[PDB]
Amino acid sequence: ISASIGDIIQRLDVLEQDAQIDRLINGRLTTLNAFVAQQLVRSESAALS
Amino acid sequence: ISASIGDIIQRLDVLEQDAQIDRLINGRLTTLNAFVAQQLVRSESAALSAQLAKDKVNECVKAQSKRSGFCGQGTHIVSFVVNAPNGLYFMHVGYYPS
Amino acid sequence: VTVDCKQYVCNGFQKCEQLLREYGQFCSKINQALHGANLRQDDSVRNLF
Amino acid sequence: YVDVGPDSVKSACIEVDIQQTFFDKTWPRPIDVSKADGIIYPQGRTYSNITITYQGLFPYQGDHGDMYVYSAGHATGTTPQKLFVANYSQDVKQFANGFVVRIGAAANSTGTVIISPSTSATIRKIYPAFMLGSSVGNFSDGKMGRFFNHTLVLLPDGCGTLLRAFYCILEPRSGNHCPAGNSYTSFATYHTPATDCSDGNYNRNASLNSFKEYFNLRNCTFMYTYNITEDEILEWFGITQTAQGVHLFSSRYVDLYGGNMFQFATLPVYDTIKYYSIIPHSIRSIQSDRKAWAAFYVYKLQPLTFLLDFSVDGYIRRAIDCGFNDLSQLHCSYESFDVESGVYSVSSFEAKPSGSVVEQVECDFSPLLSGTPPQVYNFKRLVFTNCNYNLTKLLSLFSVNDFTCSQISPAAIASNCYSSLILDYFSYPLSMKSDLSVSSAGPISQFNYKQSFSNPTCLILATVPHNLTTITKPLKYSYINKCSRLLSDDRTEVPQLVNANQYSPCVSIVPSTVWEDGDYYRKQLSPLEGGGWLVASGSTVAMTEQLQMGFGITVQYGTDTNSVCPKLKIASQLGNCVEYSLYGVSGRGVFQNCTAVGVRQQRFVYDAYQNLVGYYSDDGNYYCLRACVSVPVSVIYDKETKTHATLFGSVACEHISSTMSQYSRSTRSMLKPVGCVLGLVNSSLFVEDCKLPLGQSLCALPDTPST
Amino acid sequence: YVDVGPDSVKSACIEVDIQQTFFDKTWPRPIDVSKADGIIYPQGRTYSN
Amino acid sequence: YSLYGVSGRGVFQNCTAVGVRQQRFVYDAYQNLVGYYSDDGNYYCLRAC
Amino acid sequence: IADPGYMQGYDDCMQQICAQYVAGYKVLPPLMDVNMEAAYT
Repeated sequence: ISASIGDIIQRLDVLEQDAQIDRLINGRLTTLNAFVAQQLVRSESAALS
Repeated sequence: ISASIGDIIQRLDVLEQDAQIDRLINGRLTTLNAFVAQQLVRSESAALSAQLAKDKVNECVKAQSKRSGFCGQGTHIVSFVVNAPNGLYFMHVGYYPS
Repeated sequence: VTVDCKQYVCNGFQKCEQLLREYGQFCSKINQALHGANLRQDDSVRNLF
Repeated sequence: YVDVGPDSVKSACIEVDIQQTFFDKTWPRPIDVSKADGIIYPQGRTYSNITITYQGLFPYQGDHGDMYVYSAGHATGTTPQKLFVANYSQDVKQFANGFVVRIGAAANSTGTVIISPSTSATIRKIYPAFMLGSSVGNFSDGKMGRFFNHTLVLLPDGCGTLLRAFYCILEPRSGNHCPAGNSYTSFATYHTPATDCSDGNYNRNASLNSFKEYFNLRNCTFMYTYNITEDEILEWFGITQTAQGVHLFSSRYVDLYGGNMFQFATLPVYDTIKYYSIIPHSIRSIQSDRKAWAAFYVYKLQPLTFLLDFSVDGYIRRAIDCGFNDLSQLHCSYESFDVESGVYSVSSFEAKPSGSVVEQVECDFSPLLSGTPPQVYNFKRLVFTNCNYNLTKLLSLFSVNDFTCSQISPAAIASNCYSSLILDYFSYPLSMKSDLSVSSAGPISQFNYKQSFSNPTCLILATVPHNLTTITKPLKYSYINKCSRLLSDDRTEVPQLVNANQYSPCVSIVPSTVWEDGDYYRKQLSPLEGGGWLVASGSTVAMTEQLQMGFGITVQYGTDTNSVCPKLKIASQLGNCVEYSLYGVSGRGVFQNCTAVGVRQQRFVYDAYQNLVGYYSDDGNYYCLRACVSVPVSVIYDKETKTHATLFGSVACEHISSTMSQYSRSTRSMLKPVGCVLGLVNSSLFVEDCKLPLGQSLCALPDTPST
Repeated sequence: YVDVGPDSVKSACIEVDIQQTFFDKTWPRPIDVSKADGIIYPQGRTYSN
Repeated sequence: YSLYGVSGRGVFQNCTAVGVRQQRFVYDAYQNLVGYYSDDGNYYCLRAC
Repeated sequence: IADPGYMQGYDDCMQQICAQYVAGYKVLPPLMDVNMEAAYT
């Protein structure tokens, strides 16, 4: 459930709110870490070129 | 729950012990597999740079090499090779007009 | 490009910021990694010219 | 309960003179975490020469805290008279996460006697006293500062040679100047040095006795004493609370000469401390014996990440408050007091919501109250578009027995604006609560009533009182316990599960109320209908004293055709910055009168994602929205000369303000204008050409040397 | 329930002649979505260019 | 060894001299303990297996 | 290129890519002004 904050107020109870939000942080930060690995790839290939 | 064994001996359950441990094995081995992919990356780039070093020894170290940087910054004269940690290391002796 | 994590995730909401503070190592390694990437790229620009 | 010694036998209290202006001084001693001011050592484990970033309870860098001073009382040449105090007893503070205290810092220096400002004296350390508790209010004469029920008192005694900690009910006494008596101003404690602090015979109960004059101590669960060696050394005291009780910290026993605080007690106080006050002390000296007593300073604790520098011997002599500014962040966000010299990007600075636009009368719950709620399998559906709802109104009629939601909370579902609110209601027994669940495969979800899993949902169990009389009860509660058809015999038989928002296929053959528990229904199918048979079986539960009902709510949660708003100038135009709150969706935007792209019949416009860019709703114009304003700040650290310099990303020399108050995060607690070649910088000066070039080599072309 | 006006007072219905072969014609008008035949606009939100 | 609430497998040695000495472990920037305390009263610094 | 903003493009997009509006991500400038890369070449 990803309306940019997981059940911040209306969309779920605060105690679970942490459950859906922690899904969104583990996922969103993990994909951000994929972006960082990608920047290291195109940075190294850019330095080769 | 990751006290180096999920529910090591000291805490419960015995039934759910395989559940938390299988979390820790899927995760820990998956991140180990990320380490293996990383070693393949830096190994392949290390072999590219090692082939570059062979291209720097056969050109800049034996011969002169009448070419610019690679043989860094100036009309190149001598170059020396010493083993560095994990790599070679060059002491390119170039000219500098000024 | 550098991401300003701890405010990318999350959008700036305090409970989600605390759930980031649980992951305060990963964000530091993100922005540390990109700042390293930009110094390598910037030394490629500088050393190039 | 514990014997804490006899009540006071005095029939009056010592008169107290409150003169706050004599205690209003500026003697700043702000937190400097560079010197490890205000640091509690970590509880979980302890460490050697290691540095680290660590999240725990700390005071913030530069916090001036709250200053308190105790004074000599009034006196003639021979006789102590009225006490002389500040207004501290009426100043009740919120405990929150607790606090740390700088004690005795000015000891040995020369300072004023307070009650006689023209008289100076050598400053001596004095210990603070605190009253803490869970419930506060006013004394009988209306003055603030009364603590109710069990109260924690921390009271030094014996001329600064012990701390007493006790947890009692404080019964205010009724003599003159006492808190339940006439002529009450403030309570206080005192001691009388001429008789209480004579060599070799300190009165270890002097302050306690003075306290007992203002309050009788009742039902004390504990009274502990902690001995203190007499000296004039600076020290730190701290207090926190967990479910384990109240934790006391001091530098005295483990780091007397360095100031690190370590735990020395856990008090069995399990009622959460919400409030505290500083108990004023006045020293009943005679005029020729007047001393100056060191101010003490209280700093609130909060969860912060610090970079902690541990010496070889394990103590912390250096720290950095990472959130203090971008420079500290860089130093830290790296786990080092030192951060190599360069440009380091610290986050925004997002603007503050102002002019919260709300767009949407009164939702019609009528036909629910009039008649007989049908059976669960014949649930009636109320649809809600474009109206205001008082739902806590509706749920105040009934007695409510259970409230669970999925992908939302009951708190949230009252507050948020949903364009479509569907309300489903029916008769339903409380006995069958375990079968009315979003996570249930009973007959109810199988054959009777199923909510959508794609929208947020709530499920309410209630009881109509007696007070409600227009709601009639039926013969009994009924539900379907089987709905299935075998087939033309073939090779298989199946059980039918209804999609959310539909009735059972068996409602055509199951009566509106089941006549008897276990009755079964059948109906042969036409060759077109598939052949074979349709079959069902009904169950009953006995009717209750008061009728019991079930409510199912579903909110959308669907971007368009959303209107519904709650019921309660500024919530309209021209809120030409953040924020809005449309019935359809939340969000933070900068509306502008733009042109002209949309549908114009339903009232949003998206751009290929979840976002809305963004007009509608206003009546009727094009208020196209945008994303939030963020100032993309950075830090120009230069560790050689230790001179940070905050750079903004690309805006603006004109739009910013110094220590900007329209924006959220420095980051975070505290901040600290020349451009404009790149962006705006909080660093002088203009070019200044041309050198050299080298690092630390900022953006487009400021090459920025130092200093 | 709603008042929908009076029942018919007629005692018979108009006779109906069913002749399907007169209605069997080939007049093809197939969906061409290139021209946006048969398109319901999305309910959830609405969009520009 | 098997100490108070902590398990583990280590090689204790009489080492010197870094710690807190009031509470009785010492960690090194991770979950591990390197490692003295508890003995009465000396420095039995532990190691990995 | 829909980018960049250096004290005219932030405000120019504010008058209305979003390296300066999500924040979020953020694009840094390329170490050299265009007149100076032009000076090198």
